[PDB]
Amino acid sequence: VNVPKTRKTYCKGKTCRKHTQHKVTQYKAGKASLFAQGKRRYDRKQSGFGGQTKPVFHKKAKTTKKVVLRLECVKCKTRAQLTLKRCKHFELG
Amino acid sequence: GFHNVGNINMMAQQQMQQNRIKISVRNWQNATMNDLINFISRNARVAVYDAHVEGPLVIGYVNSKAEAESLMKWNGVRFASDTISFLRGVLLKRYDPQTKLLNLGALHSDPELIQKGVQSKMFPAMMKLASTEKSLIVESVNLADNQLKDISAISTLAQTFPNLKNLCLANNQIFRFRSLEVWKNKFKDLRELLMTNNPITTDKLYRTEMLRLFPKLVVLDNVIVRDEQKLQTVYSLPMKIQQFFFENDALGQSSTDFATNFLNLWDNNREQLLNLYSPQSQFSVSVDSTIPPSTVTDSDQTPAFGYYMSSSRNISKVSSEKSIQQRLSIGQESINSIFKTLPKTKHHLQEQPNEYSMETISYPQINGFVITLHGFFEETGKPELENNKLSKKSFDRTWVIVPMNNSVIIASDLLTVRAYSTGAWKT
Amino acid sequence: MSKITSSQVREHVKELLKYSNETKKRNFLETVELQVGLKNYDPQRDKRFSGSLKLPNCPRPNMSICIFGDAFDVDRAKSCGVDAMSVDDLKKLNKNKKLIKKLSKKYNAFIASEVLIKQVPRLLGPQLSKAGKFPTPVSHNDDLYGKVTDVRSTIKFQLKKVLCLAVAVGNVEMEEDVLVNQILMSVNFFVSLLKKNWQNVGSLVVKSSMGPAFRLY
RNA sequence: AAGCUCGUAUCAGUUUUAUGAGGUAAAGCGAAUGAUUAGAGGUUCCGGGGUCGAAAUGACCUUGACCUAUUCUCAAACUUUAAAUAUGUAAGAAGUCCUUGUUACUUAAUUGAACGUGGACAUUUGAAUGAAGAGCUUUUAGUGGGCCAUUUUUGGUAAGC
RNA sequence: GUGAUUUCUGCCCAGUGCUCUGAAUGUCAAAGUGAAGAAAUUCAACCAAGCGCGGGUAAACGGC
RNA sequence: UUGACAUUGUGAAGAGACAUAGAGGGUGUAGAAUAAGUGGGAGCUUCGGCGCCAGUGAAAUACCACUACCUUUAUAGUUUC
RNA sequence: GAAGACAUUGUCAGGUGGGGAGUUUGGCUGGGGCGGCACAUCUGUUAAACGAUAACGCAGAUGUCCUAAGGGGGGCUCAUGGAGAACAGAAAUCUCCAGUAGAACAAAAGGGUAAAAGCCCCCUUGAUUUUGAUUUUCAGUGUGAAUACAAACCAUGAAAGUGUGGCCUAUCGAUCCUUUAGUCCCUCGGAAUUUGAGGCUAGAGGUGCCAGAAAAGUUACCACAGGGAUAACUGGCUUGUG
Ligand SMILES: [Mg+2]
Ligand SMILES: [Mg+2]
Ligand SMILES: [Mg+2]
Ligand SMILES: [Mg+2]
Ligand SMILES: [Mg+2]
Ligand SMILES: [Mg+2]
Ligand SMILES: [Mg+2]
Ligand SMILES: [Mg+2]
Ligand SMILES: [Mg+2]
Ligand SMILES: [Mg+2]
Ligand SMILES: [Mg+2]
Ligand SMILES: [Mg+2]
Ligand SMILES: [Mg+2]
Ligand SMILES: [Mg+2]
Ligand SMILES: [Mg+2]
Ligand SMILES: [Mg+2]
Ligand SMILES: [Mg+2]
Ligand SMILES: [Mg+2]
Ligand SMILES: [Mg+2]
Ligand SMILES: [Mg+2]
Repeated sequence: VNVPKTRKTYCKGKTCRKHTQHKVTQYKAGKASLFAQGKRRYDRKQSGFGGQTKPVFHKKAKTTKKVVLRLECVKCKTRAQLTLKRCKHFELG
Repeated sequence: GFHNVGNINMMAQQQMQQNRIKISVRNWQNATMNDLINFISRNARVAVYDAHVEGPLVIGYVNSKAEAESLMKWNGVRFASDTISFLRGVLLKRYDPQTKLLNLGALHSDPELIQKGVQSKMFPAMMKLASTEKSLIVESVNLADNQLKDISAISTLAQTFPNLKNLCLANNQIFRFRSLEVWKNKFKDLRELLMTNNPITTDKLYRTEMLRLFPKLVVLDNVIVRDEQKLQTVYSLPMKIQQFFFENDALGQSSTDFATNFLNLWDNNREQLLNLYSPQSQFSVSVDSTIPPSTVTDSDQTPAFGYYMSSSRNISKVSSEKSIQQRLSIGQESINSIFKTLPKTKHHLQEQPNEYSMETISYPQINGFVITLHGFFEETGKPELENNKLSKKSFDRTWVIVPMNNSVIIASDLLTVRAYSTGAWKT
Repeated sequence: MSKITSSQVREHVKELLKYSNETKKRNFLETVELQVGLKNYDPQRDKRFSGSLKLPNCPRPNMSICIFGDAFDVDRAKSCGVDAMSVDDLKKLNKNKKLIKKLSKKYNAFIASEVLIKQVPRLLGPQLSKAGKFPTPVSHNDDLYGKVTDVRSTIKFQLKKVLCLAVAVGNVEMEEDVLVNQILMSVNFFVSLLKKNWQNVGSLVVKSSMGPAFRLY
């Protein structure tokens, strides 16, 4: 699918509150090790004797993924997110 | 679409840079060019290496895998337009200027052309070569038994050799007339044709359709199908024309003198129209909208004189009375108005005095003399009064001057805009 | 790199503009280029990244772009007063194989017709892209003078087998603050183009085309 | 099972009158859809792919494309008409009519829309028959293997399949 | 492992094993090293055996 | 089985990695030639000194332009083995 | 005598380790297994003229595709046949007449559509923000999909109008855990500043066994708790003639 990298939509910033122009990028993610409560809990549960202690998922069925767009306002610098359907090829031409 | 299948790629020129820049001192005893080409190809032709011998006992120009493998094998084993320059010369030799014609028969039995191993498109382009020769003049053609049942390769010869007069094409092998059917008004000035021992000449129509194929034929296969003694006076003019004539020779001399004087004065400055014309000497001016046949040589397509149409006192051009009355000429003031109405143009008569053609006569009603000259009038400058300017345009003055002891005084002052082409003076 | 308080580049640009024409008033060859060498990246192991980051500021006015096109863009190129080419001319150019390797040197670039550029791929054969002169297309309704201005002001960062990419980023003529803006734009484009957004860039140098000993970056 | 609020309600495994919806039986195909089945060639009218190939004047393969100059033939996944049986709603007081109050909705408006004040209309208050009181709430048991008969049907020659 | 005597026990090290008088970073943990940071930390280089590459072995399993 | 730390004390030689500085390497058939390097680079120097335009080349040269490493050195140190 | 700060011994770390330990080894089903998915869905039929209705019944589809193939406006008419026009020959381009759709509308099938929902152009981003109500499956829970308003901001058009993705019927996903967007937001509890962490509102990362465990065989050496198996009787068949 093709989506242009510019789009005029509504933004809910306190200064704008109207239809403004945004530019479009795609969303990605990160992670954290000596920070997050789940990781700090899992490591202590994992230490010692006993084995694995949590499930491990290996029965993947989907082959594609939904795509999320991040929109940044050119006059406000207030981002917004918008999800699309499942597609196999995506670009921002 | 365009030039697409030129074949500048697909292993011919690209991806030919897989060379290896190593120490280059390969095993090399004797690998030179002539013995290499002989030991490679003794039954066919081949394609050689980039730069491979054994003169210096070093070789690294085997830029491919099979190239390097064959080089290592012979290392480990001991071993040891362009035809136009002749075609146009043959055609110029065939166009002997004495006989004023070229013969194009039996070319498939001439060793200068049989061993050259090449015919239809060759003759259809040889028509273009003979038209672009322009200095090996050939009027008639001799191409009997040209191994064609049709007339495809001789179709453009009618357009390329438009000075055809005769043709001998006997022992033909044609069995139709539709290949010759395109020759109406094409090589129609030719006066001799016979292609006998054939199903195109032994038919019934050979006397009823050959005259249509060549209307201007003064002969028909060693005979006469038309009154050739009277055709020179009936199908053409009876007498010639005169590019300059008058009632008398001195009358033509004085008429050409006053005409060239008036044209030179109108070229330099026509501000003295009031001093050239009297109180009674009036004028007229008009323009020629429609034009002649399109095949007229160097002919103006349309009268691009759009800054002179309002003051044109032409009868059948405009439909009104008061409009032609205002556009028509009074005395000296409106004469100067018509003189500065159009675009000032230096007389192109001194270049072509021939194409500047002038007739003349007298006027018995006023003891005057008239002269109708016609030449070109190319206008660099125009009228300063407020597609717009002129083009290649001619002019014609039909003056009637009555002389005296001092000078001559005009009576009629005509202006005619026209469409410029060649003149009826030349031969 | 992440930007580093560009007053050092400001003093370097001032020293370069006092080197050119204030200690050697040479003939008009103003081109203050920025050379950038990257560090800690393998050419074969990493992806060969490239982009073009066209700043409208111009420094190379004398350029050669033999506009190859059809008839309408040939008349448009004759209007814009630039060296054009014809279809039979390009056919002869692909006929003579040695003429292409010379016409790639007598020109400085190229600008093609969105009606004949999908053929320069094969008709005008190789070594044009090896000399980095693949023509950029121009449409049937875009401005030819504007496209020539853009093809004279369009800079391109491409990753070769060497880590020493240099670009004619500015001229030594004038406009210190506009030159500072150009240096900021080039540094931003290189830092965003590299894999690590700050760490990979090592060497930055200014040189006003005269082998000047004033980099200070 | 415990009851609670009330006292003949406005309710019904039913009929009548009025008014909707349906596409099965039957008709009809021949009025447009009228079919699987074994169906002969016509190559640069198509060609699906599969194997090689320092690649393209590129070789090696076979289902099939398209029935070509064949119709009668009939349908649970075809249509023009169209039952019987079964099915939704209505048959008034929470109604009708007259008059004129509210509104930030609506109209060009003094128009409407919704909800009202005041007044008139009980021997039948708007078809039949019945009505063992009507309405409402809380809490909890067992069960969650079924089978047989007439009629209408689907798959298997067919069965107590 | 085979199973008195007599007679015959061919060819393959390729697959899986077992092995090593072979090359050198390809993968490469804790500890130690360096950089940025106010610091917790983050990033980077280096990196043992083993694995991988290379050689041996069938009266090893197999294969013909 | 392999590494680290501890047990754990006393000596001496060698071979290596990191910064500072110096010039060396850009030889295949060709083209004078010592070009697989990266874009500036057309005008600078009594010096024409190569250029572009000459040509061979895939890449052409002045101002030696930037990364270099690859074969090379010299300094003290950090650490290794 | 030999060896020597090396072995040895202690702690952590990386390999190797059925020698040993513990555990597991889906469901439907003319018995299991193989096959298939009738395990989550869609169209026609079975299905007997409201709705509902089974079978490892039948004929097929789904895990996609699209910045236009979404939205608004304007102009036009499609498949096909016939008669004509140089090369022209089943079939190339032009002209007229007939043409209720026999064409097209991404994909299965069914329905719908002619100054259009089809074809060709012009402008665009309503495939936007905030949250309630309703329909289908239904316990009238969740998930998916859809309908009609309200309060904003926009598009298109002269305008009335239309537009909350695809003409309609399918095209998809909890808790816990990560991550992102937004709130001059709340907390770190003796008091502050800055990192770090935790919360609130709204999305993505996925469970196809699709209301969602993390999982290989063999037993004839076998074990336990239970449930089922035995003459032919068609509610009436069997014998000589495709
Ligand atoms: Mg542990
Ligand atoms: Mg029937
Ligand atoms: Mg009342
Ligand atoms: Mg129960
Ligand atoms: Mg039970
Ligand atoms: Mg082996
Ligand atoms: Mg580590
Ligand atoms: Mg190792
Ligand atoms: Mg020790
Ligand atoms: Mg084990
Ligand atoms: Mg076990
Ligand atoms: Mg089972
Ligand atoms: Mg079974
Ligand atoms: Mg029904
Ligand atoms: Mg649509
Ligand atoms: Mg729902
Ligand atoms: Mg989720
Ligand atoms: Mg389940
Ligand atoms: Mg389930
Ligand atoms: Mg048992």
